[PDB]
Amino acid sequence: RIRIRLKAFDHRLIDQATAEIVETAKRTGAQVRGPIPLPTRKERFTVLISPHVNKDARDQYEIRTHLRLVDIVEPTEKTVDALMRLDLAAGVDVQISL
Amino acid sequence: AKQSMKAREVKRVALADKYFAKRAELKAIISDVNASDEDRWNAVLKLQTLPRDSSPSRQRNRCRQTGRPHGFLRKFGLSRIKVREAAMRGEIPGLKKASW
Amino acid sequence: GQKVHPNGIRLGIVKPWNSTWFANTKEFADNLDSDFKVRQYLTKELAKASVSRIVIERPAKSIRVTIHTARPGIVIGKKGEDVEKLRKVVADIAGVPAQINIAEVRKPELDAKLVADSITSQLERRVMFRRAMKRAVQNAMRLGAKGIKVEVSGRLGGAEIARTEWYREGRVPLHTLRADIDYNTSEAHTTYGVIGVKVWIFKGEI
Amino acid sequence: PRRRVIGQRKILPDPKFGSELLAKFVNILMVDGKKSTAESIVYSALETLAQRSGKSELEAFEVALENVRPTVEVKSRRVGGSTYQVPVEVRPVRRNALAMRWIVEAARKRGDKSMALRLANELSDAAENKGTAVKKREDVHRMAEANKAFA
Amino acid sequence: NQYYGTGRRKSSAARVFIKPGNGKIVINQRSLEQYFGRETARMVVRQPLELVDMVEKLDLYITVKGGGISGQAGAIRHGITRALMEYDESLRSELRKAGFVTRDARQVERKKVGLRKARRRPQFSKR
Amino acid sequence: ARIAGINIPDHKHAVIALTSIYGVGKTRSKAILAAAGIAEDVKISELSEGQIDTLRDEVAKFVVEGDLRREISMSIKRLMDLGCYRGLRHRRGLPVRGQRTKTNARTRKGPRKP
Amino acid sequence: PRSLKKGPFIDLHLLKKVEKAVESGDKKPLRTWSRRSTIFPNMIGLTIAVHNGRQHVPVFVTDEMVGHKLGEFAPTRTYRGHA
RNA sequence: AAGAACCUUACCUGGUCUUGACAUCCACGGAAGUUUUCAGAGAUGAGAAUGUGCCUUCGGGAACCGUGAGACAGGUGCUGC
RNA sequence: CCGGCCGGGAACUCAAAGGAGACUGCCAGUGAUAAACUGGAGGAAGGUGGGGAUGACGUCAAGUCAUCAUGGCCCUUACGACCAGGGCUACACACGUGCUACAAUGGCGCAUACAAAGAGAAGCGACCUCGCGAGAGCAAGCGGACCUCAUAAAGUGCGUCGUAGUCCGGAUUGGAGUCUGCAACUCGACUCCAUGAAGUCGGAAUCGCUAGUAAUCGUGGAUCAGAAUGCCACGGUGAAUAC
Repeated sequence: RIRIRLKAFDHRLIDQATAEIVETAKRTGAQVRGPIPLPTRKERFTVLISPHVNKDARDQYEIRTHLRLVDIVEPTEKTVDALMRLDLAAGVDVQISL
Repeated sequence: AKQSMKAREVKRVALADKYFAKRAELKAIISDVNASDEDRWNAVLKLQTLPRDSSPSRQRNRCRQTGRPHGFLRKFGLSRIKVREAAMRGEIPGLKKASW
Repeated sequence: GQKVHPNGIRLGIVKPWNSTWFANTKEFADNLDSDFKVRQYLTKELAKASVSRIVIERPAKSIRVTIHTARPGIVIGKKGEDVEKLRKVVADIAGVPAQINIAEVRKPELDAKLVADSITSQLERRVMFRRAMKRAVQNAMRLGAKGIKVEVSGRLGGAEIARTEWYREGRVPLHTLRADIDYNTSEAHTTYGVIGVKVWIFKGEI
Repeated sequence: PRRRVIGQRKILPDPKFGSELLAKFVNILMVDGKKSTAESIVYSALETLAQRSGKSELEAFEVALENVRPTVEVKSRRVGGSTYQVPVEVRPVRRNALAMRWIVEAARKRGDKSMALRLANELSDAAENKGTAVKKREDVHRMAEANKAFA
Repeated sequence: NQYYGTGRRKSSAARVFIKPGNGKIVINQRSLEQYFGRETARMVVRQPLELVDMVEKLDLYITVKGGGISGQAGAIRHGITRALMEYDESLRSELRKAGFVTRDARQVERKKVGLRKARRRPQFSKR
Repeated sequence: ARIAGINIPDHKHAVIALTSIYGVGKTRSKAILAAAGIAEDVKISELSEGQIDTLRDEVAKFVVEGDLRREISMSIKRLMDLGCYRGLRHRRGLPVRGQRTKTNARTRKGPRKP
Repeated sequence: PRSLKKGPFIDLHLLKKVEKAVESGDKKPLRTWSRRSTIFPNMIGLTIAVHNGRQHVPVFVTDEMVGHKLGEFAPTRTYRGHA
């Protein structure tokens, strides 16, 4: 039972990552549960934009971290190895749970 | 922002990791619940006779670029002005202007 | 206080980021500081060599630095050899080993960092500022651009009272979020002080 | 406001015995965002009211509300700049609301053991024309009668 | 069988299953009286069943998350409206003329920057 | 109805009437009435005299009104005759626990005439 | 206040100084920059000149001073009156 | 100032250092580094041991640190008119 | 063992990607054959649906040379640098902005219900034991829709106080502590016991608010070793009035 838990900031980028993972795994012998959209984490920073006074002048930024779960059940060794040989993109962070 | 202060913070970090490896060991004698009274009093004094820098309550977490004490954020490790500059320039990944 | 940064909002809407990676709460400040160090180290050595921007990716515990330069043969030098020297500092100053690519700039009179470098270079050569602005504006509009606005602020001739002065030709719609506008500022340090050049270039709508 | 003639909101009809007037009275009575405690005060006022009248609670509320009710009021207006007090006729949806407001603001005084007993006193004293609500009404009617020259 | 309605109101989410039966109402393994005790949802969950006189011939199974008491009450009412809309398309025409069909959205306003609680400015003083 | 220092009220409950003594508050009166076994609800007027004496000795266990006033005045005088910092703050009529002295402290500094 | 399980606080240099003054047996003052040190019972009867920021004020350790810090008997801010 | 017990800290009293706490250069050496003591409020001042590594022109070269001169370094010092 | 607890289900809440929708699109009336307005239908939504981001040319020679950068002056055994202690926390007074109150729409005690958003690795720290409590001990889980912070509070039901400076208020002060931290005197937060001040709705004046708003109730985060009544966010209940 291998679960591929992968995070990214850009959601159009993380669609592509889980797409290549589900395609390569579902190619040769795996009954995966597919992409699971675990909730996006919105992290908000309020910063002051003046170098001095004017406390009321402020900017609110956010980092949105998108989670995607892929659940391989009935695994195969060439599926997990040909999954490992992919180096999809910079911007996605993968964690394979054995 | 006074290069001597950046030198002071980098002096404190260098003492901090080393005598923090020593300090977490020697600080456990004072307050476990039941070590002794002799070694409690001994550990108090030997904890005192370390340099004051190498206590991690003495660092300020200054900014990396300007070295500014106030307005710090721990996520980026910068001050607020340099976070705004790097966010507008696009240097920080995934940081959009939030509106909701 | 006016005028939010154009790239800073089209980061979300249109323009791509300059950094493309992911980090947890631990690795974020270290990655960000290493990226700042490699940008400020490449900045001078290719600020003689007409650079515009570098894009840092962090794939698989390594750093990947794309350099968008207007003179690629000056960056690569003889046989690409100078780029290897860049690798043997960046793979040092990033920690992780380096892979440095050079992306070309097709028309260097449409990339705003290069135009700000041009006007600041001319202003440090003590030319008249209006000659530099009108030459850059006419060059961009005659090479084909939907709009350009240059703006210089500072003492601007050698002058006790400092003023701003700008030129637009074409349309520069800053409120249109679906518009493609690239903007950069640079600083010209002359003997009277600092003169700041902000240039906006509108290329079309996305 | 300045421009619009914006339409009024709709309040919920009453749970116990349906009336928009009773719901408006509860809404005028409640302070600090507490609808339930004011509803309980109104109900334990109107349950100890219909026994001291014999006429039941909605009708005792209606003609106890009638004796404190304005038909003209005083506004301030300018013609030349002297800025004096003029009489003007009132709206019916304004006059019932001004009645409820006068009853509750007179019932905040005459302190008794609880607010429900205070409403039980002041609804009855207004039903028999000697409360402070009808005294405020008689003040308004006297003041708008004394200035009757301005039409 | 089962006719489903969903009702959201003020961050409350209710899901209602209406069926032919008794007058008994079940809500999170509880009755109506032991879940809501005050004026609201002893009345407002009765209102779409009070417009068309069918309180006795149908029974409900309601499960609800989110919000508070009156928000959950309006969520259940808006869900019972959809659940009774699953009965007959003439019912929505008969109860469109009294409310109950609109989602009644009106979420809380986010706290604005510089202000105190999204409208209240903090105490301007000239000198 | 007569606990050696003072008199207690008779129409209050026994907890609240016990709190009239200098030296007991809510918790100490609760503990005293829990030891003596009187319910907290009943008034003083329903109590009887043997039960008032079995209240009296438990109030006599603690330090109460007279020697408590002696103890407090002796400690504050000990501070003021010590020469410590809290002694000087007790002297000049200023806040002792490090409070704001610039703006507030209108309890310790007295009502504001000037 | 400190915790009770930690014990009372004194500097090591002040403890060495007061034990040197006990084995020496003299009653000559000693000037200290250790305001954060709790007064110990062996220090009773010898004047200690505690630093207050400018000068060293000499305080005489009595029996009643045996709980407090040394700096509590050395005022730092001077104030006489606004008139 | 999105947070003054020390730090922060720019302020004051006292004790100290000068190519300097932060950089580059030049000459001479010493592995760096670790433990521990005494004096001192501490900065510092004095030691006593331990280790001696990498490529090798291997009298050397990279980090490290000490000493000496001069360019210099440093200034939260002034003018946001 | 009735606990989504387990098989299982892919309906529903939800999660996130992708679309549809709202455009004066339709109808009537009035207007210059117009733009538009007024009303109505359907529609979850009605006319920029609500909110945010978005700040034109310029004004104040507005603010910052103490975030940074910088032209010019000034200092160089000193205005540079290191350290300990102090101070930034003082206190006859004046103002600005907030918090808590003056109570019965309330205080206290008991029982019970309903949230959203967020943080967590030299960190969040279950269960159990000890302590009146702050907390201590031992200690699983968790880089998290899993685990923890973390029992939401107003509300509700019963009792009690019966309008007193009072069972209101909780300042001040004494004693005893806990925890972080080399170190809590100057000068931390909290706990428990005792104390129980002013204050009974506030002068001339003056502020905010047009609907899920004002008001009221709690929660969370950043900075942070420790230290919010501030700031930034989040939900519960929830008005009145506009001629």
